Amino acid sequence: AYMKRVEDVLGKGWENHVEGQKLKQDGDSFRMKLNTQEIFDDWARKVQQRNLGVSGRIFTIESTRVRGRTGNVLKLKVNFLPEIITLSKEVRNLKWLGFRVPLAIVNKAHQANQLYPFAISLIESVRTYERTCEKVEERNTISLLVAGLKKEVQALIAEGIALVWESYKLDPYVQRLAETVFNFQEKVDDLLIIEEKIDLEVRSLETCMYDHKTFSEILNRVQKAVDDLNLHSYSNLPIWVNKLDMEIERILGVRLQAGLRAW
Amino acid sequence: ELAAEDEQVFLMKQQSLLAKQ
Amino acid sequence: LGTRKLMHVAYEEFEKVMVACFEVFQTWDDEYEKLQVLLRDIVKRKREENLKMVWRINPAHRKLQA
Amino acid sequence: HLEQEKHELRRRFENREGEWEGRVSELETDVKQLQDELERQQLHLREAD
Amino acid sequence: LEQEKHELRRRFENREGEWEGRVSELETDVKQLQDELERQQLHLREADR
Repeated sequence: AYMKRVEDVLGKGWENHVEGQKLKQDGDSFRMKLNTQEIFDDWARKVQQRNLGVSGRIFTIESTRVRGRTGNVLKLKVNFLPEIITLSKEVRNLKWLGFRVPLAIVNKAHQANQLYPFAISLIESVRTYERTCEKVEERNTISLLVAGLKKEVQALIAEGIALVWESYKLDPYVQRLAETVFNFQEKVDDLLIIEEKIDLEVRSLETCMYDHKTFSEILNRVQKAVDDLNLHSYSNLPIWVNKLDMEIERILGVRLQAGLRAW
Repeated sequence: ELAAEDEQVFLMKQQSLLAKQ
Repeated sequence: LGTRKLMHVAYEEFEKVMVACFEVFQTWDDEYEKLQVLLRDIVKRKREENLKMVWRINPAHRKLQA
Repeated sequence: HLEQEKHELRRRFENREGEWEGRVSELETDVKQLQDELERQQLHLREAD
Repeated sequence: LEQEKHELRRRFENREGEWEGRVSELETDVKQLQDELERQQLHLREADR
């Protein structure tokens, strides 16, 4: 564009000008700097050097891991990390400039496209699953009640991992998966909120000093939350209630004996 | 007196790894 | 269909009429596709002569169907 | 098994279709380049003569 | 499943036959364009001579 400006300045005399001879040099070296065939070649290169097998990695849907950290844990992983960007790369080169793009890579990208959304849903389900497990095991009481749903999620996770590449039955598993983890997540969120209301009452049992009406009110509210727990039944709800009641008895008897002495 | 149910995470995962063959 | 009194008649008889008419178009479609396949079969042995086979067909009943 | 093979045939024939679309895209660009290079060399060497 | 499988196999074979036709047409067109470029460049060389 700047060259066009100078082409307008003198027409042809700007070329062999007093300083246009140097402008021409700056432009020529800058053209050699601005080259993309090197990048196109490196792209087709790398993709044809190691992404020849990266393309159709759709079979082994699930893959266990190893993560050298404290304890050296292992996670779950689906095999679609750079491939999706390669699909976008091909579409960009084709619509953008258009080359004699390697047709084999284009058709392998096509095969990745026709199975890609499934993998997206699976990957997000896995990530949400991991996030929920983080929240769950960061707590400890919750495990008692979540136990059933957590086993449910892992039941379908086991049924999903066990199979790899089910060309016929894929979509229903994906949808089942999404709803299970979706429910699961809502249950953890729901329970978290419930528990904190419970604990504000529990931790407030030493606040309203010696008023049976208020005590009664607190308890009623707490078990309203307990019927909420009953409906969407969690796992071992009465057991956790036994725990509650024991500590409630202790806060009660403690407030009692304190007031007993004062009275 | 049931001691109904409770499970793990990492355990189930690597156990399925051994089940992957 | 001009004799069937399409817009006059009740919705039920109209429906039966329209079902049979769509069957007519349907049979036209698939049986014509069979003829397309057979014509390509002959064409593969006829390609040595010409390639002026435009294959553009606007079967008159198109806007009638729409 | 019939459903397995059926879905596999559908997906594979769609892949083959993608290959055909690729072949057509090739020839499309090839025809474009050939026609352009054709006319340019034609008319410019004719005007040179 | 069996019926629809033979139907689908047949279907994709028909569509692919049409793909072969389109590709073959463009193949011949590419051949014609290449040959026209060759003979017209030769006409330009004969004109040069």
